[PDB]
Amino acid sequence: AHAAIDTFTKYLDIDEDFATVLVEEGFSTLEELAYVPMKELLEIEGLDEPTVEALRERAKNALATIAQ
Ligand SMILES: [Au+]
Repeated sequence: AHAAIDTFTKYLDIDEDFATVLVEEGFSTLEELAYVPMKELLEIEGLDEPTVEALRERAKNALATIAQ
């Protein structure tokens, strides 16, 4: 458990356990969480649309913040 998990945990403001699930599901960057079609994110266990939209918003805000 390294870089990718730490990024999701810190910038998406979620628990490490779920950040770990994201990596196991094949995700590794904020760009993916923010821009990949929702239908895809909705395929991972534990996620429903409202939460996916919240995570996408956080991913977008994180990218803007990091760019600074
Ligand atoms: Au669910």
